[PDB]
Amino acid sequence: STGQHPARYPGAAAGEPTLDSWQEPPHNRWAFAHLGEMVPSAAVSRRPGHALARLGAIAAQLPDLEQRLEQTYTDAFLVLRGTEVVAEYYRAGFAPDDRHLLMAVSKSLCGTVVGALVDEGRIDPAQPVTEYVPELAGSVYDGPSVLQVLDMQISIDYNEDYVDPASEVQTHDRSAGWRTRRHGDPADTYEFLTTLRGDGSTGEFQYCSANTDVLAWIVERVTGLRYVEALSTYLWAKLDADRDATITVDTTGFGFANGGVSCTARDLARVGRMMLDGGVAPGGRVVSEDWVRRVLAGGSHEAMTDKGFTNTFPDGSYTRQWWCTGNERGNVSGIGIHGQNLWLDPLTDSVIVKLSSWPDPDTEHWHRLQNGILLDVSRALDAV
Amino acid sequence: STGQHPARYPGAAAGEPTLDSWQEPPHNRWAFAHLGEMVPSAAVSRRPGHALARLGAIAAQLPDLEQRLEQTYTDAFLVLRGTEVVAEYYRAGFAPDDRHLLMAVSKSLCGTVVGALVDEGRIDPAQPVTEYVPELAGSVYDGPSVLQVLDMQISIDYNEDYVDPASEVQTHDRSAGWRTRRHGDPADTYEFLTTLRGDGSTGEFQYCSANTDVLAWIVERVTGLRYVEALSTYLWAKLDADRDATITVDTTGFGFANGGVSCTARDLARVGRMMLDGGVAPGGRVVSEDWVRRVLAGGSHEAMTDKGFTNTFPDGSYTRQWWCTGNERGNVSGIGIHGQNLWLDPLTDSVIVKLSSWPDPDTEHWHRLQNGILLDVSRALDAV
Ligand SMILES: NCCCCCC(=O)O
Ligand SMILES: NCCCCCC(=O)O
Ligand code: NA
Ligand code: NA
Repeated sequence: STGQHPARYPGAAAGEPTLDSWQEPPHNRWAFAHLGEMVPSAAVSRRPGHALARLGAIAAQLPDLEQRLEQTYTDAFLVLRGTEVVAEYYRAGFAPDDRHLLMAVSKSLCGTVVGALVDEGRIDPAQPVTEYVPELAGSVYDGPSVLQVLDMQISIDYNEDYVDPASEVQTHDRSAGWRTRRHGDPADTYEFLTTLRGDGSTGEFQYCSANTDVLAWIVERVTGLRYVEALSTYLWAKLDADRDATITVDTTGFGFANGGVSCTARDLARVGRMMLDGGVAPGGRVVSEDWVRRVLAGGSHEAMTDKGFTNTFPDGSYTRQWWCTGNERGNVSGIGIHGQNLWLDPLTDSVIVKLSSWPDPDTEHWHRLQNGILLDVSRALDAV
Repeated sequence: STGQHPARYPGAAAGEPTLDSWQEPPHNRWAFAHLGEMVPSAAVSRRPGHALARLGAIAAQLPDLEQRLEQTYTDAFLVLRGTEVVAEYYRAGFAPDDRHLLMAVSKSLCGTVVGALVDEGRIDPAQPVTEYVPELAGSVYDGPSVLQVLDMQISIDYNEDYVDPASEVQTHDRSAGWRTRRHGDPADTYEFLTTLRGDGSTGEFQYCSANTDVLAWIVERVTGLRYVEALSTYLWAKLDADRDATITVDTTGFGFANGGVSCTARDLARVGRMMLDGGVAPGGRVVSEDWVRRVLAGGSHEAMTDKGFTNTFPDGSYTRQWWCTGNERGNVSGIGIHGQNLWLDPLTDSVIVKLSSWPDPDTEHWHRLQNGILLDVSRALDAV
């Protein structure tokens, strides 16, 4: 029993519709207008072959930039300095307005939605997760605070080894529809989360994608809105974005908050712009000045024991779904496997978006190359 | 063995990627930019409750029109007289730019793509299906001509009883991903089509959705393009449409040509405009003047023995994926279950689009009400 969840549509029964009932009334009225949410679908282009490189000024400072982008399997790259796009790159086959999977950069967007609700006083990070999701009692989420979920400081028996077929990460994917279901798997993401356990210890950073989905669940319970709608209402609809974003959903219509969002590079940059603007977007304030300040300030350094991060960023940390480098530039970034970054460079009031498709999800090699590019581009923006 | 099929992406192996391999290289580069084709996904609106009724002039002639539209579960309704939108209606909850499933109206779009290839001489309707799809040898499609598929004049052991769980129509849905798979089901739509049989007779009309998917298969073999791309290249991209259309795809990426297309009402009207313009669209000629003339002329009346159609349209017929009323106005229409119509009224140079969600897929009751509305609106457009 996972309790009350936002109906797929007004008046919809729990879990309706399913792949086998969407053609039946009363579900069909909603389904006929949102079939992509039920069945895999392709776009039939309204528009009738080569990479687009417009690395503007930074090109002079970084002559081999395009080659470096190709070497890191770059699909879309965009640099926003202030309110101006000063550099752009799109691989052959990927249009400037095409959307790209954000993977874990999605987490930073979810944390933003949580921050908005904290500002409204609908969520108190000091409160235990169970204050909002009682059904998580008896699980590893029984005891920890919402802030500990936000900062990922909960010890959990969860193997985030993507390529490993036995890990909890694969089960998470199967429960959400990212992979084929196996007999006995949890029915949906909510159920999967309730199966998680840990030794009860907290305080130390442990990257776990389940944490973000718990945040999305909390968002749904406090607002009564499907996470998909909450993500739009509290964030996307206030960005004056060029295109809607998309998010994969499981069989109940629950969005894969931890990593299923897709959007254009230019629109993702609008999220960064909002962060550098103290939490304000064209459509209104998204989060408070305080929330943004706390994100830029970083999390507890002592909690950050991930050498995969500290080897490059010794004074790094993590807080509210954002990775904080703690470097001399105060860089903070949303990160997603296979090379996704929503990189903030407050010094130059710039945002760097890099959406890629490395063959591997996470290796020292790829991160070394990628971070080298992000840091070089950031420095190229400094006054000289 | 169903032979060669267009790769999901350049260089992709047969059937790749699958739900279990899209995160792996080299598939991920394509998948990260088209995840909706692999996993059900929802739109995250970039925009921040009541029906919109703008029945313009025809309102005076049809005072109870809005109520009649509500009674027929109308989601979107649009009347294009010449090049001008003279009447519009959208139910509460459905925006003017929202897309709606077309069901079998999709068939008329597929027939249009076939017509384009006939004009190019890449398809000869007189040729047997096996001339283009040899793998269909041994099936009910071994012997009939492409034109017989176009006109649906092939006797097939296929129960098109949607609500019936044992029918071939349900198996068709499961093979394409519209319903949950059962153990033993064909792997994809191509395989399903090869399992179809019949007594060998032809000449009499038999509405069968499998026919359209065979047409789409032929389209792929003659062009080398995924049907999804062919639908864009030969039709959608030439309409100067406001939005892309979408089409559900099966596990191989094959579009559900017989009924999985979704688009806005205004854009669907552009297809009708093209038909009334002799086959020409803003982006170029879609089909020949001759093809359009043949569609408007109708098919063999003797072949049309469907009382569900002839009771209302005694001189009606069917040809090239279009229903021809044979009425005094020469009305022709694309039709899809649950109330979808792309209705052509050549007399007034008008197109009527009605996208609905009747609780039932097909009953005399709903068709009586729906046709009454389409005919009344058509007559309201006559000069007086
Ligand atoms: N389990 C699917 C991948 C989720 C995203 C994880 C990440 O980007 O770190
Ligand atoms: N088997 C799914 C429905 C296909 C559309 C059929 C029709 O609209 O006539
Ligand atoms: Na806040
Ligand atoms: Na033609």
